[PDB]
Amino acid sequence: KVVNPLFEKRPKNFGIGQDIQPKRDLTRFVKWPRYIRLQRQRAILYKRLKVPPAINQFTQALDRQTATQLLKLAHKYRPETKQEKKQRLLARAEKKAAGKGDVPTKRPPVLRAGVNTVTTLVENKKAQLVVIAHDVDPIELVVFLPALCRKMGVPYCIIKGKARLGRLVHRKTCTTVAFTQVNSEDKGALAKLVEAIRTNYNDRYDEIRRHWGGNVLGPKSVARIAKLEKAKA
Amino acid sequence: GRVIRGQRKGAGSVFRAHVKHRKGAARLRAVDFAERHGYIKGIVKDIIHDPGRGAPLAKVVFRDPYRFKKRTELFIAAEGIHTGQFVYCGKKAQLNIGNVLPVGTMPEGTIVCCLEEKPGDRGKLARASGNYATVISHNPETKKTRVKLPSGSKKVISSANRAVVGVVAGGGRIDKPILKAGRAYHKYKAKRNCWPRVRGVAMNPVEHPFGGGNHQHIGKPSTIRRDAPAGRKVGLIAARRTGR
Amino acid sequence: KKIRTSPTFRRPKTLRLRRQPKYPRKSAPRRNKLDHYAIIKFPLTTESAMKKIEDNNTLVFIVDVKANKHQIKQAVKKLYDIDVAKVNTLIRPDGEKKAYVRLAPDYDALDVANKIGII
Amino acid sequence: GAYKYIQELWRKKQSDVMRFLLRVRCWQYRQLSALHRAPRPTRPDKARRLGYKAKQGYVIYRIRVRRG
RNA sequence: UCUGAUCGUUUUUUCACUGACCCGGUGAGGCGGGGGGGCGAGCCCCGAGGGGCUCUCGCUUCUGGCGCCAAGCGCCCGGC
RNA sequence: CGCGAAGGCCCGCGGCGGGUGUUGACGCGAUGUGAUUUCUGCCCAGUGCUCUGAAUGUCAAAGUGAAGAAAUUCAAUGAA
Repeated sequence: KVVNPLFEKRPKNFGIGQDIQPKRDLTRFVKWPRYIRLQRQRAILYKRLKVPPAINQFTQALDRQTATQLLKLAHKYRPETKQEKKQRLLARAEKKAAGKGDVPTKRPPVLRAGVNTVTTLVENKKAQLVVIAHDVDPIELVVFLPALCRKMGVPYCIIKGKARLGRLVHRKTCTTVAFTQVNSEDKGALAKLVEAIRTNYNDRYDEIRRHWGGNVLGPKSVARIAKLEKAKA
Repeated sequence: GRVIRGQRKGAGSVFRAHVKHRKGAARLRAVDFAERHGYIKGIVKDIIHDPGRGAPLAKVVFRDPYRFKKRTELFIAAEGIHTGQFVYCGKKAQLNIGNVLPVGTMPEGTIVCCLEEKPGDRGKLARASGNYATVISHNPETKKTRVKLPSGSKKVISSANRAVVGVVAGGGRIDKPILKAGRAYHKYKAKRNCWPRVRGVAMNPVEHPFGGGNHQHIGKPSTIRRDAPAGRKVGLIAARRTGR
Repeated sequence: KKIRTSPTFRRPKTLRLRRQPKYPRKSAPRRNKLDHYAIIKFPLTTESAMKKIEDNNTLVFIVDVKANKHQIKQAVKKLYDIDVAKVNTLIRPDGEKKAYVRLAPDYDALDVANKIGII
Repeated sequence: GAYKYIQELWRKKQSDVMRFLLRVRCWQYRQLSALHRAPRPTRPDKARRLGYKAKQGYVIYRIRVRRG
């Protein structure tokens, strides 16, 4: 850069009594709407209080790379929707008179959504996979379902998000899903999952029961603990 | 009977405070970053008289360091403070009269006034017309300090709470006999409006169980428990002793 | 920016819509109950209003209680096809708003008086 | 179905889901009133056993009274 | 006769943590860690080249003045 | 004579309620005597007020043991 005639640098001094402080982020200090300080500290309590094993077993979740494999399989076996159930219903009814075809046929395998439908097909030993949303709103809705799956001999896996389990189906959210039957081509793909799912969830179920969470004190509170214990060290 | 005078002094009525003409509160300033680690410099614009108080305040003018305007306070004025003076405020502001700095960074034996109780309440202790709290001996572990309040009771005050140096201006007030009934009247009219007391021994036996009789005599032992119900509790409360 | 520079959180203003009702709340606009023929009740004629009408070049009227001075001008102007310079309106003890209508210099307060019937 | 399991669980009270949860209840009755709308029951079975169904037109308010 | 202190219960006393709860400040404006940087200070070695450690600073106290709405630099893209 | 504010005196049917308090011991609150001058004697037995308390005489809900088949009976322990 060639020399400019009279262009000045003119810096600024920042500090106590010097020029006025700039406008920078106060993300930690802003008085938040007090409806979130409810929902925010609730994230902290579940880190502090001794969360019991029946609940804490909902943090340990199926990995990502395994999750996409399952979500691939569920993409093949989603239930029918409006606007094509409808058209098939248009195809169903209008063919009854002709005599060549008619309304109903055999039902190819599909998923099953509600916990009140899953369980009723679990204690009959009819469910192959059981997928549990890791964060159901009252967590009492599925706080009993793992220990039921082990006692009946069922592979069960926990996925992240009840909203995308609501995309394997076509509703806002779906607590649970369960495979009861599959077709012969994919039957290879299923056994690839349950051979690794049940090695981490069903097989070491006894490891999960003896587990307790919480007591992870705050970083301000724990850095002090380390510093003072360092002092005795 | 009826409620005695001093039993409706809590009803929140005629016995309120007379605070129409009072200039303002008396608080030092909120603790912020510039005061915690450095020191901020302010002018003493004008010293004024705050009615109902023998300790005249002082309009100190500071500068907000994170916006652009002029902020004003009402410090209790120490003694020696005069207008056009640069009052400092913080942790690294040296010792001199009328210049707040937190107890803990001031040497043992330094006289303070308008001392805070707990860090951040902007001045509560030893701020009458000419009183002063003395610092005694720090304890750089557990971060405490011991002050000798004006009464004489030694307090274990938390450190890091601030106190403007020097005695409070207006001292030596109660050395002039008021000398007049009226001159005491004008004094108590400017404050909570409760001046002319009438002894219990004079009122008929409804108010003040003391009263009544045919000789204007108390009749009852003066000293009273503090479990006594609200309405008998008159006279020398909870007397640990009496007599000269 | 406007992400975080101030230490307060305020309500984020949103979009607003105006009423688009699927029917009118009421059937049809309610016609006036206060028109030309109701805000000028009748001319007044006494020994005061006759001096007022022959000398000051003004008229006198009696007018409904709720009527501006801006409204009385229009009524007399439209009623008798006349002009008005200024209007003064006291309200009598009985409760009728007496109105003094100063007449424009281009007109003759007697010749208008004969038309409206008062002598 | 799950409701029998839910029913047999809340019989065994003395949990923490009830202690994790009072704080949710005890605070936000000041951020809003001591009478606000819940979006959906925090007890699914009990609401249903009492007459509540899940269709349109049903509301569920949480209300906080003081003991003594 | 004391034969570990292990996983287990409780009567426990003393101290410590904070998450329940309470108080105070505020326009909730720089809190707890980790290094960049040093007018300097020191602790220590060390080929005088430097290397390891501890202190400090948002670095201002004769003046009733002024102080925001970025200069500078770095990287893109558009018109003509 | 009380009181250093999780305080004194007090209002209140009730709340993170209210007055003194836009206050802080040269202050608020409760009394008695009655300008100044000159003095304010003896009694802590009585009636009050307050101060402390382990070896504690009396001492009520819980709580712990003993007998009974149980309701219960008994005992130790025992705050102000």
